[PDB]
Amino acid sequence: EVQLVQSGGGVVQPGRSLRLSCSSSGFIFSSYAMYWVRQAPGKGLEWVAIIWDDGSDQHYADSVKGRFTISRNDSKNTLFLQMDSLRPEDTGVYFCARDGGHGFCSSASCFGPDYWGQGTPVTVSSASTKGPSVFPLAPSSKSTSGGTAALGCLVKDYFPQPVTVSWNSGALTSGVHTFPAVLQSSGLYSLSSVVTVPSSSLGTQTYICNVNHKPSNTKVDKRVEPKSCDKTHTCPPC
Amino acid sequence: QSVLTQPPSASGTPGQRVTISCSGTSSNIGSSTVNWYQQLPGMAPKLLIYRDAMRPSGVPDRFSGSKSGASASLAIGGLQSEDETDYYCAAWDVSLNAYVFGTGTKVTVLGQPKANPTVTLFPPSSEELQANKATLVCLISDFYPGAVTVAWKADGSPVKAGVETTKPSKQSNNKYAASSYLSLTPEQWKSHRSYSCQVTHEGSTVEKTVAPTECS
Repeated sequence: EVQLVQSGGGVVQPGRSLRLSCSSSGFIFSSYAMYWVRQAPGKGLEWVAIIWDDGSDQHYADSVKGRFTISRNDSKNTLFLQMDSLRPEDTGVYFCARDGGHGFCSSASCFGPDYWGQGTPVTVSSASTKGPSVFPLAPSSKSTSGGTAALGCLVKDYFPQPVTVSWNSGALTSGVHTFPAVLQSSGLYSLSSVVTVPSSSLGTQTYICNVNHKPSNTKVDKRVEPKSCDKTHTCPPC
Repeated sequence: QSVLTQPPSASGTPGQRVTISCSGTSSNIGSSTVNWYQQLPGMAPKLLIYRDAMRPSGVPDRFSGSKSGASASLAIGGLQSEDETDYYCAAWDVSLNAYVFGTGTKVTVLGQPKANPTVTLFPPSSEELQANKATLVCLISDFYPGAVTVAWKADGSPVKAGVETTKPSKQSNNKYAASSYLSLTPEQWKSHRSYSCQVTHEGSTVEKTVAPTECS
């Protein structure tokens, strides 16, 4: 079975470099032409390069032209992509695929990608490792529908993705609903978690949100507590 | 030159004959063959049909292709619900000497009931106000179809400012989710009597109204 895996950089500063590898398995590499294909997030597939079976020649996409380099080691069984001069447009997931043909693409014939493989992400950004300012989003007294309450944590202004927001050292589940991040103008992200709980419960229990932003190494615990407004929630149980 | 224009969407009730065209040029599809790829968004694609018309064995007999000169088409003849993926066409442009990919088509299967947004709106956190900032957060849950419009108002008036809304995603609630983050001054925020996140989904608009003096 054809097994294609890439293994290459993630976040870099615009003007820096990466080197994507891609090792193959299941087939005789040195017989097939290989492609590199990227895909910026929520856009289509974009082709980046092709290299012949024997690497005698190799083509690039206008964009990538002259910055990027498709290299191939028929020996170790690996396809490379040397990305110099990384621009913020370079962002996205980089795939390596196989040309199912006779090892080039021409005016006679071009099979194109038959098997692809997984993808490895790269983010070029002018934007540096910033730790989450976690501000607790506190529950109101204002009575919603009768669908009880919902309280949360705003995990604001970080970099890069991802962040890990568990509830009550992870005792608390599936009330929980942590949204996808917005990528803000800043070049910095923000997520939110909302644990939707019975209005009843609000004030008997101790909801504490445990946020973890590995790349800053930022472990922040935050109590999410009701407004002194709520007497019906804040006052002692009569 | 990435002229392989495909129509961005394709609808269809279960069982019907849904085609996706893709018009290119003489220099790519006019020259070389077209292939069809199937991508579940962001994620590892797959060879759905090659050399104009042919299937990889393992592709269901229900899919067929066809060139015609300077353009070419994919037809799904038995539209199952699994057919909801992205469809890319592609062809080696002998002029540029490049593999030119399509602009993509997202096939939507028309049976599922309109689920309404479950809008829940939070004010700026008092701590966040101590750090000299004001972030209103609007959250939009369990909706379908995945097309929402979020609009921000204050008192009676539209707000366009610091309004950073996410695009609708995919929870495997099998329905869609979104957010929108209004960004104020602590000073702006208390200037008004009431902020509202109204969000309009298939004619219906749903508000959620918040006010600076809760307690008071």
